Amino acid sequence: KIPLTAVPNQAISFNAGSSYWKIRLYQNMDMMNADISRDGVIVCHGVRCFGGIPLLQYSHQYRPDYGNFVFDRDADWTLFGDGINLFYLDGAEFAEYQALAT
Amino acid sequence: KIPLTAVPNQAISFNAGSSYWKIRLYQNMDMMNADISRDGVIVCHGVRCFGGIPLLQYSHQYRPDYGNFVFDRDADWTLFGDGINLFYLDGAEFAEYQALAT
Amino acid sequence: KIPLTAVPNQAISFNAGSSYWKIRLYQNMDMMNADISRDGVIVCHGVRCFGGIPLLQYSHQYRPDYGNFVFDRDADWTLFGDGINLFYLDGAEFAEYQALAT
Amino acid sequence: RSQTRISTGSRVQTPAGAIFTVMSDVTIPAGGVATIDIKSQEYGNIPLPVGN
Amino acid sequence: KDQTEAQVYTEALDIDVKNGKIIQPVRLRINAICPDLSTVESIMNAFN
Amino acid sequence: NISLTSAKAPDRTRLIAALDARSRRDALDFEVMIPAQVVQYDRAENIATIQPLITWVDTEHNAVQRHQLVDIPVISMGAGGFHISFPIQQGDIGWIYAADRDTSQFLESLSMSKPNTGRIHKFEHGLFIPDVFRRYTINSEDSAAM
Amino acid sequence: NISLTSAKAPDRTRLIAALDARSRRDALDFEVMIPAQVVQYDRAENIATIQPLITWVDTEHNAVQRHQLVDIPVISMGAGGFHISFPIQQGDIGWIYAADRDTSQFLESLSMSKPNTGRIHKFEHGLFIPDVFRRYTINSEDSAAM
Amino acid sequence: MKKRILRVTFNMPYGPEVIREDLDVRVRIMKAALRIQNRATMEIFGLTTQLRESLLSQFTAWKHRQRQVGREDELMIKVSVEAGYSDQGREQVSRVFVGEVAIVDIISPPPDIGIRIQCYTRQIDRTKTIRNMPPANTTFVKFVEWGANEMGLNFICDTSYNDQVLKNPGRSITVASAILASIQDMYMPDVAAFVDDDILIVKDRDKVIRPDEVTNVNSFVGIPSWSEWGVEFQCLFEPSIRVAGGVAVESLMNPSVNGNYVITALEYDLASRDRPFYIKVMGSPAA
Amino acid sequence: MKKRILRVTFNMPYGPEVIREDLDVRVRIMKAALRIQNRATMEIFGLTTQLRESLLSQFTAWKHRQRQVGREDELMIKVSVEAGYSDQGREQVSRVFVGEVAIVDIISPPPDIGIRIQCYTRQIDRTKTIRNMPPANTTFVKFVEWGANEMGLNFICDTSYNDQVLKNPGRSITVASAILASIQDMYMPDVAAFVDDDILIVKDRDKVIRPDEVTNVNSFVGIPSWSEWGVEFQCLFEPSIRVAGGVAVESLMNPSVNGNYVITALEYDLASRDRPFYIKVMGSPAA
Amino acid sequence: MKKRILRVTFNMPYGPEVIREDLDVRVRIMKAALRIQNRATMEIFGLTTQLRESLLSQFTAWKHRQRQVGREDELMIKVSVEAGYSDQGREQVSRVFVGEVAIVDIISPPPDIGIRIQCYTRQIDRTKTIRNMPPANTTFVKFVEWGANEMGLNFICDTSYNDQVLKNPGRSITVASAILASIQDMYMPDVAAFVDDDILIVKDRDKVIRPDEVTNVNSFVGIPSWSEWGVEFQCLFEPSIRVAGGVAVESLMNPSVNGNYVITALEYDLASRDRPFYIKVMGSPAA
Repeated sequence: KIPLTAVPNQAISFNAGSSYWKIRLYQNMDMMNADISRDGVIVCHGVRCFGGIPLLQYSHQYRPDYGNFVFDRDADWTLFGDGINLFYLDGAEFAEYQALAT
Repeated sequence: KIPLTAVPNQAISFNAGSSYWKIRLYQNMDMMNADISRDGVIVCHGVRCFGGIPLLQYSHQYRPDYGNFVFDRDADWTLFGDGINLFYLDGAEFAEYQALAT
Repeated sequence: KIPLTAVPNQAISFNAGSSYWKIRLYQNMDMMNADISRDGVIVCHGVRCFGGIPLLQYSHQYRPDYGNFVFDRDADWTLFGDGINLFYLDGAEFAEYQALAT
Repeated sequence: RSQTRISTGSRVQTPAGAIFTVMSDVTIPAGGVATIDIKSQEYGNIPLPVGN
Repeated sequence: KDQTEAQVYTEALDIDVKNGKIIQPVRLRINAICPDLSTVESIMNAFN
Repeated sequence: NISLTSAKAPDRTRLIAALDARSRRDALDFEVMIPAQVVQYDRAENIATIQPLITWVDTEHNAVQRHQLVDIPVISMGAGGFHISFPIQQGDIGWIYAADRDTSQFLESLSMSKPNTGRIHKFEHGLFIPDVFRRYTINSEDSAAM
Repeated sequence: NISLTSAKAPDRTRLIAALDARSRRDALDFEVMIPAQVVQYDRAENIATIQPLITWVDTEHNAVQRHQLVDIPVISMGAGGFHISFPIQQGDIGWIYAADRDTSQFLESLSMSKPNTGRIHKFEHGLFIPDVFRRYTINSEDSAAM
Repeated sequence: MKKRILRVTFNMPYGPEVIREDLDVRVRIMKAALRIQNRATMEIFGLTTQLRESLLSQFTAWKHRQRQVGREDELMIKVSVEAGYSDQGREQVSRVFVGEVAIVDIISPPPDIGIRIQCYTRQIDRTKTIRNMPPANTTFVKFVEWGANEMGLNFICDTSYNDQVLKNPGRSITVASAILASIQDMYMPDVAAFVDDDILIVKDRDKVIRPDEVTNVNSFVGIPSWSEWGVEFQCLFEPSIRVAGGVAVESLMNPSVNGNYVITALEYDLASRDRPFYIKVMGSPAA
Repeated sequence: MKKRILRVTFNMPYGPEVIREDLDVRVRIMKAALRIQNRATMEIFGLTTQLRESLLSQFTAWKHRQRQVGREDELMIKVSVEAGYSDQGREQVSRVFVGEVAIVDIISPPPDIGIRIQCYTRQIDRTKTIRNMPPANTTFVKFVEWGANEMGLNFICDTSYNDQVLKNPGRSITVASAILASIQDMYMPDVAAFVDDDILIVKDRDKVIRPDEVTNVNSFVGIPSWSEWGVEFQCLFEPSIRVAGGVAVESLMNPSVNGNYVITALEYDLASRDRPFYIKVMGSPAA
Repeated sequence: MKKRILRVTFNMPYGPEVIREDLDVRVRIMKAALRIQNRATMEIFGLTTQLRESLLSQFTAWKHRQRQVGREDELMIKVSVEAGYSDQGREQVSRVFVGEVAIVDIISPPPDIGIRIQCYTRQIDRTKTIRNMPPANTTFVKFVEWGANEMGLNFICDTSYNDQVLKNPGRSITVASAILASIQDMYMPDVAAFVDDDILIVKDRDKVIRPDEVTNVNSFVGIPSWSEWGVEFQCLFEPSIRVAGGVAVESLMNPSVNGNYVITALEYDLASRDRPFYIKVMGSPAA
């Protein structure tokens, strides 16, 4: 899991899955939103926040062999660290997750 | 133009015209006197100081290509820095001045 | 001679005659006793001390070419530094010593 | 001639030998010397009749 | 930072102030008159 | 008075004395060129066991022998498919040089390769040059001819 | 974990560790002798372009190729007007040494000359020695003769 | 009553993070005309938890994202230092140092947590390699030009050795940092090559780079004295003083040392809440 | 109120001589993962005439009895240091250093005469030579084993480079001390070889030697902080901390630096009558 | 009540200029039996404008008079130091150092302007070259004699190695200063070669140069103690102490260290208005 905190706007970076990621979370009107960066190159802008729906949608992004991210429940920054988490699954785990999802 | 000061007996050293000079000025009875030395070897002792005539008199002294010194007016150690100066002329302009002398 | 002091039980080390010695002197009932070492390897234990007779008795001990030790008079730890001494003789001196002994 | 055999000189038999030498040796003028062997594993294995 | 939401900044300036206030020990002084002896040697023995 | 080490009493007084001591120590371990001798050699691969012929001095002025180096290549001058060789045997003398880096991976394939290890400027991986020095007879007729 | 440089965490703690680091760096830039190869050569002036055959290893253990050296002289043994030459061509291998100082002005006239620049102990101005190593066939009849 | 101004900037991935003069910041800068790169040590006090997290975690000195899309900033961050005065709201700030963070520490314990940082100029080159083959047979100035292009710096060269032919000048340079050592090695000690801020400067020892920008100096905090190489003195923060520039000196205590000098080495001791705010200068006679 | 224990043991020819904590003894120890041997500087006060004569005369540094029957103790004496705590008469002492005396001095004049001593670990090898020929072609692990047998130390080796053949590894080693430099040279910097106490340890940089003896640390005198290599902190005397061992770190002011680290370097500052009784730790991320 | 005497002389072109003891002068001198030349750091306070102008301008370190008539004094000036006591007008002055100025500085600002100066012995040789061909095949003593003549120093040589043939001893010496390094290099460490004042001394380690001038010492400010090579102590200014001379030691606090010692290194700490006026001595056992 990824270390989070209860602030309406933050951007933590980490080195996980043999790659260097930078993620950003900020409240936008009703729901949350996210910005994901890899290797210093932007990937996506303003992908929403849903429980069980993986953050990365498209094959040119999530992997030839990389991982992906998913929220257990629809996240709000008030509950961060208490019942709301962000998890990272490497390539094999994410592939089997997608296989089992449908 | 050589820096001087108002002291009845002094000695100034300097490196001008690609040669190393040491000059001495001291009051003797009525007029001034000077001691000139080059490269650590004494040149002449007690040349009387006069206005307009060069200090080094003799050809084996002043130059194959060196310079020479002239006092604009008669020396007076109470006047140095105010109206009385000592100037240095390198070989070309000094020979030009000897040409102008006659 | 050898530096000593007035203590009932002591040990002094020194480098004499191209050899390393460690000697121990201690009072045992009535007379003194001595322990002699070399190379760090023990030589003799409990050599009784008498005045005029050498400390090393056996041929393989005192010299192929080494020296020997003699007390001028019977030892008494109260008198060390005053009237009673311990001397060291190198090989030639000890040889002529034994020649003179008989 | 006059070779300095060293320890851990590994000799491998065709059926997975992987055998060290146990103690050092130096070659003699004859050209033949005796050396000892210990197996790199802890199971039961057999050496072939010929050198491999 | 000084441009965030009010309660977020109120969460800050705490915790940080905790880093900057650390309590040092307590010093106690008394003055007394000792009438007997055994108390004096008991105190000195406790001192050594 | 053997002192257990090549240390000097005035050292540790200043920084420059220590600096000179460390400089000397670093220079001594740097190895370039000394004479040596052949112990074993096979004509078919140009590799010879080599035993250097200059010892090590000690604080008691004794002599400590160096170590034999194995599989040291021998130089055989030649290029464009035309070389020269001498039938070396046991007991021949010459000179040995020290390579900058490790050359074993190069000696396996004789092509571009990495250094095997970080060892530098040592006699472990060198190069041997045969020589005879002054041991020969020169006839009177060819005193001026090759 | 590539560390961006050949540095150690235990370093920076004492003076001696730093001194050892600087000593290693100073030694590593001292160039003496490594194998090399011939790229171009003209038989008429004994100068050959040379490409060293040992690379550089980086913090990721990658191989960085060295730089080609131009106009390096080739050694042709001989004295008293009697020399030996081998017809070197492209792709021949050998060894290269490094001169102490700059020898361009010396190679320009082959007489006593001042050094050109302050560069020292670098392969830029060196000396090439041909070799064949183990690439030859030796007939069984002359196994004991030149 | 003019106030002092001192800002320190960090080019973090999200943007710049500027530490103003309001906190406790102490900085020492050393500059010289040599191949050894300039150094700056910073003392910073009072950083809070958020800013400690933001800054102290980015001086990792390990390597990550190995695919290495680009270079420069994707290894280590850059720091820029500018200092000056401010009077009546009117500013006179100037830049004095550019570099990258190399070494991190912690100096003072609670209740006041302070850190120390070491920065060096052009330290990005110690990792970057050479990918353009150096010229084989050329003159000095073309070697300097190739080096300037390879490092990526605007350069100026003015030497009496501009028409001297070199053979195999740089065929043994591993990384981009030994180019400067190459340039300095050939013609020591008369030719001085150094990198200042973002400019490579190669020149003769006793030549002023800008003859028309001589700074007349007449107010001294440190009494001028003969320095066995020239002159050496000290003053308050003067933005005009640079390296290789000229100075015209007039003294009151020591009128015998008046003249023109060319600046060789510099010092900076700038603090926002302490006494030192100084510049130390050593000079050589101007030829 | 627990009391501190600091014992320094000396091995005279006749037997051991122990300086207890009752006197004035100060000791600084520095340990790291390097080939350079560990060091310890000792301050001892109040030594009387008898003890001064007994001890200071055996630090000769010349050679006696050149015949040299045996070795080791017939050249230099050995000193062992153990420090700990005592509570209610219950002890927790632990040894921290073993070495031999190298350098002698005198620090303070009368009335109180104090001396300073320098000790180094495994300094006996700088005199002893090599009499067992190293293997010619062999793997790394067998070279390490030969070195361990030659020096006379129990060894542990755990590297990814255990199956690599080396040619002529140690054919140019004069005395027994350069064995460690040889071992460290080949696969620097990933492979770190050091001698701790009396054990030779060769390992990869980021591997914990004992995976099941991780010490959880949650009380720091020195606030933890990032140090551009890992983490660095300070604590009271904890006997569990060793070199190459692991630590689990839980902080309060700085909770962003929690994690598992491998210990790289240590420092000890132990005094019997002064404030310093500390341990300083530098760490690297665990792999 | 005896008063202390401290004079510093400068051989300026016009003549000597002696700084008497009446001013504030501090001097530290270090001498040893090595090839590295002696050093002296001098503090001088209260110099007026006249004397500052006269003296500080002559430590130029550049070169004038490129024709260079003669050598020695036409490069750098010479300084000589003599110290001692004075009782009832009866003097006991003695010389302790001869050298030439190398580095200048300014230490203290107004109102009291003070300067610091570095002097080295026989620094004139670092410029003078060699014009006499060294002997080709010869013994040690003739090499020493040639070196002494070339430098221009009276020499004394007394070694057991006086009848040993050397081949090409000095064929790679560029200036006059590497002669001493050559002489010391051959037979380290038993043979010690050093230059003291104006005498070149080559000798065995443990031989007293003057056997009949043994100075008996029985009054020590610094308590004698064993120091790993012999003895080391401290005293007031004793003019009799020299380098390579012998001393006979009788102590009271440490009577076990009595004996004859040969002097290895010295240090002088002489001040005219401060507490230190001392000499520190280290010795080795006499052979």
